[PDB]
Formats: sequence, C-alpha cells, structure tokens
Amino acid sequence: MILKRAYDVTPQKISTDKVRGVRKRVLIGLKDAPNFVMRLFTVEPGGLIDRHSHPWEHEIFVLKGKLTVLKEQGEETVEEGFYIFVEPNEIHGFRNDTDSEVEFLCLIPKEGGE
Amino acid sequence: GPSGMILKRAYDVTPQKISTDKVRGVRKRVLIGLKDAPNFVMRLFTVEPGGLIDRHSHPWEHEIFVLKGKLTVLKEQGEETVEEGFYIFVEPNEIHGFRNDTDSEVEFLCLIPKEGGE
Ligand SMILES: [Zn+2]
Ligand SMILES: [Zn+2]
Repeated sequence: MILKRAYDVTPQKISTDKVRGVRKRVLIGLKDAPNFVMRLFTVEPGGLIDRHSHPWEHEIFVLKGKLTVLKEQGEETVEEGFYIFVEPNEIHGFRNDTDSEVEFLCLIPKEGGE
Repeated sequence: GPSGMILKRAYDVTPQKISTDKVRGVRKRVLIGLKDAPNFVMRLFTVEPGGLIDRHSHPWEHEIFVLKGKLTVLKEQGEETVEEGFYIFVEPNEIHGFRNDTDSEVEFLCLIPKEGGE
C-alpha cells in the first residue's frame, strides 16, 4: 500500500504548441495501477490546455481555484469541489483566467497512458 | 457510448449512510457511477467522528485522494494517519481499513474499477 503526499511527487512542466503553463504529477501510474491512473494537474495563471480529444474518458475533481473548462463550443467555469466527467471522444480543454494556481485531480484508464 | 461532459458540485449529491457489518459512521456520495462510467467509478466518502471501516480486502484496487481532515489508515500491520492532500493506492487483495480519530468529518475520493460496483 502506498500512502504519499501528492505535493512531494515531482511535477513535470509542460510547454508545447497545445499546453502551456501546466504542471503534471503522476500520483498512481502504470507501474502500480492495473486499470486506471491518477494525475494531479496544476494550471498557472494564464495556463492553457487547448481543445483536444482522445478515445478515453476523464474523471476529474477540482481541488483548488476556478477552472475554465473548454467545450466543443464555448466554455464553463467551475470551482473547487466540482467533479467533471468527460465522455470518450468529447472535445475538451482547460484554462486558468485567475491570478492564482488552479489544481485538479484527473484519472484516465490505462490505455490513456499516464 | 454517449457524448458530452458532466460538471457538477459534488455536494449537490446527498451523502447516504453506509452501514454494514464492517462499516459504521460513514456516508458516501456516488459522483461518477455505474450508470455512466465506461471503466471506473468515483465516490466521495465522509467518515464521521469516530467512524470506522474495519480491516477488509477485495479482488479490486482502490485509488484514494484525501480531501479533508486526518484519516487513519489501517494496514495488515499497524496503522498510519494521513491528511488532506495525500493519495493512497491499495493493491487488489491488500488488507486495509480506515478510522476517523478526530472530532470533525474526514472526506476522501475513492475510485475503483466498475466491476467492483459503486
Ligand atoms: Zn484530455
Ligand atoms: Zn476497500
């Protein structure tokens, strides 16, 4: 059994053509998990995960801040204490329009990798 | 399967009492349940002060994230308390349980493969 403070997992900085101002922690990855993986994302002020889709779902819980969720058309802001279920193949992305860091838990089935 | 995305305040789900031979002082909210989940389910558990999930095991894993409070985790050998911001991975068949030794509610997210129910 693994018990660990999430913050202590080293975050990975992401800065690409589609993702900027984002850090990813893999809390429960493919080494350990037989079916699905647990990640924790931190979105800096102004950070962006641009619209994309994939053949697997997301299950998300917003831990801190106000997260802007991009939809195929339009967007919706939600707060700490919201959960989000993104169906497979649905277009989605994320932005942080606030002045402080936003954090969310994100789980995907193993085929999504970590 | 269906398209779209659900975005919902977890507290809009009513916390339902869990009461079994091996659980007392616990409530649960099913957030992403069997009716919708392709692969795994998301629950939010509330452990009342003094609540207890006795040591047990089952043929599926748990993935847990502690949202609020100090959670005492029961292991096959001894126990360890963790707090908000900790995650826990419980392997299939590993003995585990939980206690809330504090005077306030403890909350944690708990995800299992959907073959284990909701
Ligand atoms: Zn995605
Ligand atoms: Zn269990």
